[PDB]
Amino acid sequence: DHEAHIKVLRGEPTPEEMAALMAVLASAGGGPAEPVKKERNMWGHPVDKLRYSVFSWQRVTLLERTHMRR
Amino acid sequence: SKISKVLVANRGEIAVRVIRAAKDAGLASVAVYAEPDADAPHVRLADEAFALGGQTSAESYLVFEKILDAAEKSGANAIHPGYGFLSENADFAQAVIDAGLIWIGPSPQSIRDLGDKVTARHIAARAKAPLVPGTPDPVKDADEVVAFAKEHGVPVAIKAAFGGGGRGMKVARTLEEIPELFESATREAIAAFGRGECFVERYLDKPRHVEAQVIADQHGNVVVAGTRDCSLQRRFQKLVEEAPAPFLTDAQRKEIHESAKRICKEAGYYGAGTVEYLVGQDGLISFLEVNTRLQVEHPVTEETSGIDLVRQQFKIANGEPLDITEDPTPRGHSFEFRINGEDAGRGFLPAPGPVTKFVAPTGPGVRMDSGVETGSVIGGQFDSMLAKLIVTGATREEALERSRRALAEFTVEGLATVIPFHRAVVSDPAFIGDGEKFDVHTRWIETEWNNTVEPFTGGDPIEEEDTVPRQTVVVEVGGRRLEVSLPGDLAIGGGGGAAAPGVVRKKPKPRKRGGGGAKAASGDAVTAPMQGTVVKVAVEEGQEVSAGDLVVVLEAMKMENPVTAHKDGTITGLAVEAGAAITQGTVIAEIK
Amino acid sequence: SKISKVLVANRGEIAVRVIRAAKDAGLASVAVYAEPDADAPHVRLADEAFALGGQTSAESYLVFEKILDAAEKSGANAIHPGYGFLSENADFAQAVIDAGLIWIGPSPQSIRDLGDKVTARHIAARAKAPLVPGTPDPVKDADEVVAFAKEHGVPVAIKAAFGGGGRGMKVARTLEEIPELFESATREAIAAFGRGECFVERYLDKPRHVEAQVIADQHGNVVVAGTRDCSLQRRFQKLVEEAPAPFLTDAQRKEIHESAKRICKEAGYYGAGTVEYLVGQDGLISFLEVNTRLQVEHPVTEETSGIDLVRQQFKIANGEPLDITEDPTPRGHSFEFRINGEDAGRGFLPAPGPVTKFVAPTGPGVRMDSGVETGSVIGGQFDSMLAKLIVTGATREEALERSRRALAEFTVEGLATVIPFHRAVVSDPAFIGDGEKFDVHTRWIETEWNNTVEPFTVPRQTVVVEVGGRRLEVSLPGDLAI
Ligand SMILES: Nc1ncnc2c1ncn2[C@@H]1O[C@H](COP(=O)(O)OP(=O)(O)OP(=O)(O)O)[C@@H](O)[C@H]1O
Ligand SMILES: Nc1ncnc2c1ncn2[C@@H]1O[C@H](COP(=O)(O)OP(=O)(O)OP(=O)(O)O)[C@@H](O)[C@H]1O
Ligand SMILES: *C(=O)CCCC[C@@H]1SC[C@@H]2NC(=O)N[C@@H]21
Ligand SMILES: [Mg+2]
Ligand SMILES: [Mg+2]
Repeated sequence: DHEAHIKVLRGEPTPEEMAALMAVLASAGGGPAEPVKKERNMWGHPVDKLRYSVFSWQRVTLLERTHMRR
Repeated sequence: SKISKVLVANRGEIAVRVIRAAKDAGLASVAVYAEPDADAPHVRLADEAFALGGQTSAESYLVFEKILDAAEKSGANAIHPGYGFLSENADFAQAVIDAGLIWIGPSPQSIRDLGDKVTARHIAARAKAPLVPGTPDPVKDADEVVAFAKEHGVPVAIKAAFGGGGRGMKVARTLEEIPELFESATREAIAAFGRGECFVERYLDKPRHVEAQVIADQHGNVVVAGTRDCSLQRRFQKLVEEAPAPFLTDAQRKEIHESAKRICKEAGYYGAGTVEYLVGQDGLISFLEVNTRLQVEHPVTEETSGIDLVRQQFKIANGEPLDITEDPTPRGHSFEFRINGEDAGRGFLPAPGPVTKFVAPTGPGVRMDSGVETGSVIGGQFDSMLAKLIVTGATREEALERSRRALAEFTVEGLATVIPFHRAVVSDPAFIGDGEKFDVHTRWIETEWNNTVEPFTGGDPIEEEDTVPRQTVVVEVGGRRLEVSLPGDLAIGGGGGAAAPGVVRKKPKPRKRGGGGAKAASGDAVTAPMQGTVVKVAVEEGQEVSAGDLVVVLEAMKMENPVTAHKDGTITGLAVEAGAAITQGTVIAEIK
Repeated sequence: SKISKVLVANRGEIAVRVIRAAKDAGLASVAVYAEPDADAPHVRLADEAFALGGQTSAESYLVFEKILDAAEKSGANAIHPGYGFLSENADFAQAVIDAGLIWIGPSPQSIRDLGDKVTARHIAARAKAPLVPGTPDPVKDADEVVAFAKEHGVPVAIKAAFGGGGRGMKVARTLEEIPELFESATREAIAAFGRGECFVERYLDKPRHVEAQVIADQHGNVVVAGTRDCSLQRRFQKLVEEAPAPFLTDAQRKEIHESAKRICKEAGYYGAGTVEYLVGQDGLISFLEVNTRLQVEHPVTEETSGIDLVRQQFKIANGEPLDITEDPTPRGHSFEFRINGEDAGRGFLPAPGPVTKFVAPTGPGVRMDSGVETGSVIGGQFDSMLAKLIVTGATREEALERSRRALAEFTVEGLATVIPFHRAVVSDPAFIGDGEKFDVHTRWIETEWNNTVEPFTVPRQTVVVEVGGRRLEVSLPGDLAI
């Protein structure tokens, strides 16, 4: 076991109060849910809108890397 | 003449204590400090402060020339030495007197005579003090030690005539040990103290340590202000002390109160002092020592007897007779707990570190004498003691109850302390006792106490789950105040964030070289394992050495650590000399 | 029967003091706090803590239902009220007893009897205590007040029979003022305390306030733990106090010691309490009051007599007989200095503010009882007292010397405090005294003292859950990110 658990550092709640606390915290916990994936869509990416000199090193380190990085 | 400005030739808690006594007396006060102490409370609390310079005791508080120069420049007219350093240096006492300053202490002759153990034995025998069966003079040879031990039985303690700090003794359980022990004793007494003289006495198996506070004036009056019991000792150094001494018959108690006065009168002693005794399991008292200084433990006597002992020192050094004509009657009971910067989870070894938090207990029956505060730093150069907690009550039971409270309130953070030990022992049946005796003794902490203190780790993340960020919030449920620690990744209900892309958790590696499965690499460098002072160099360049051979002794926190050759070879680059300050990882030498 | 868990129905310094006593006694302790105190030291020091809610004493610590609800929810079996608030409310004491809790205090009837200064005067007379000349019954009109002031001479005090806090007393210096003062006092007593009953007595010109600490047994034993002097006062409220009371003759230490026993024993009193007296410049003692609670000043008596008075309260409420069999001998001398947030440079006017630094003195002879620490915020909702510095020595002179030290060390920053006043008075010849008398008196601060002090220079979310049969409000920080 190496999950980081909730800790009650001070106080000793009765089981009813532990249940109220955990129910409220679990209702507050929200948003991401399961780890869905944002699908890759490079259409109209900002790096493609920039002017690069024909010999710009940013063609390698910015443009190409942005397209290739996965 | 009369004291008007006191220079406090010390540091830390005792310097604060004496500065406070001087303000109460209306005297001006001068602090002196080494460079590590440039921000210490006493430096800020005194009416003046003078920088001795230097980083270590040998080049600051031990230098006569510097302390007398600080007194001259400040125009101080008295010196109070505190305890340690020069407080028992008879030649410093003489130099202070020769400078025309008021020495707040016993005469140089009294210091010299009571500091010599065998002269002290003669003084106590002349005073008809209770002595443990033992040799009246230094023993000459292991054969004489064997003859003594054959007469008196076993075990026998062989002791250096000038030793201190618990290193002054060895004990022989079986006769055959005597020659090796005597060799070790004469060797190490020459090495540490410059004197080879050894004497032998009966070793007491489970003794209590009991001591009488004396106040003696220059007019020959003596008052015994009370007794302490100081049996909770570690490495023969005291950790918990209490007053009055509990569980003594009135016959024992009066014999202590009388022999202490006879001993002081025979010694010609004046000033504050203390007569130390041992009490055997048989109940026999035996004279042990006279300490020619104010004791560290003095405040439990102050709290029980109602006397300000530092101001009594000022009065005596003014040459006034004692206004106290009779031994005070103790009221209540008091404990002192030394707050040493020592980790009880590693055999009470001291370590330097930052005092990132210091919250003293307060309220009924609590007194705090501290030399540190939040933001202080403990370097490796001086004794580990941060502070003293004194807890007083109407009875030993009420003082224990208050001690359990106060020690639960006491918070120190950023370095290890013995507070977890004090929390244990004030709740341990061996020290609570049965109401007529108790089981603690001068070796109980090492050999009897159930040490369950977990080693100090501070805030370091050690396990995988420790690496996760956390938030602490206060929730009220039905009115109950709860403090709730929430992981920064809690996947409860719809919660998430268990991993941003590519985030991995694993057990962090300790900030130490290599794996713990080996001591060191095959490299040739001997490197210092800690900050400290090179106290001894045991080798010379071109010396051939073998693994385990001593290379240097490093003193840190006033404890010696031997640094030893990790391989065989030739010492090829000895880079340090005795007295050199040294940092962790410094190359001392290469072995080739 | 016996105390097992104590709820401390108070705040600040006294809440800390009682929590500490409970910890010493091995009892469990329950704190309660109003929202301004949600991080006060006592809330963290107690074994349990309950929010009362509310922003003021009347919304919180004074609400019987909130205190008894916290006791019910925490499972406390005793209540200790401290001082102030409900500590002398006989109806609350009764409500506690009816709730079946151990009330750590005197009986509701003893409270109600001694809280009426008229019935108190009767009990004192029947106990044959010294009494100042005065009417045995409330005065009906200014003409009765004038007749009294003619027959016994001016000045005369017109005093409310109910309430106090220093506002309950007005002084008529000459007969022409009496009608206005009488009517004004009547209307003000109606407004402030709901009852207009007032009485008249001789006003002492420069008295010393002296008081006896009593511990009294449910079995009718009584002990005087010591005399105390509280004559340094402003607005008739105490600022510096000391024990034992200095410069009394033995015939005045006796008489006080015996009157206090007689008064309490005839009132049927039990618990801790104080019989307050005035001592005139003629040296005549007069009974003044009984306070039916632990005194604010009590630490100076604990230091001089060696008794833990809160633990004595616990024993008496357990109904154990007193283990102290005789009046203790005072050992040394002790002072207490109240560290109020009042600016002595502006007529001791209270000012709220942040306690941006708080460094109590330490070392020999110093005790600090504190309700605040660094980072506390002081608002106007409660009394100004931050802490009490208690200083003790073998003699009065030594305790003064130690006080000059400790008060020079005492550092407080971010609001005004009376510390500069304490620093003056401990050096002031009027208080040091000539060695057989001193010149301070209960008006010596507002007059006669040289006031050379310079002037000072998101809501929580709530969710109402239900769990089985209980409503449970869960209160969260308003920005909980979770
Ligand atoms: N004969 C003995 N038998 C048992 N223990 C002993 C004996 N002599 C000394 N000890 C132990 O040694 C401790 C301290 O010894 P001692 O007082 O002689 O040295 P010290 O404190 O280092 O002296 P100094 O004042 O010279 O620095 C005693 O508390 C006791 O624990
Ligand atoms: N007859 C009197 N002559 C002079 N001063 C008096 C007299 N009666 C009361 N005082 C002054 O009133 C204050 C104490 O009065 P009292 O005991 O009625 O106070 P209170 O407002 O009821 O407060 P508490 O009950 O909290 O002590 C002190 O300043 C005392 O000097
Ligand atoms: C050293 O840093 C200063 C003095 C503190 C150590 C001394 S040694 C002798 C006394 N006994 C003790 O335990 N501490 C004192
Ligand atoms: Mg010793
Ligand atoms: Mg009053």
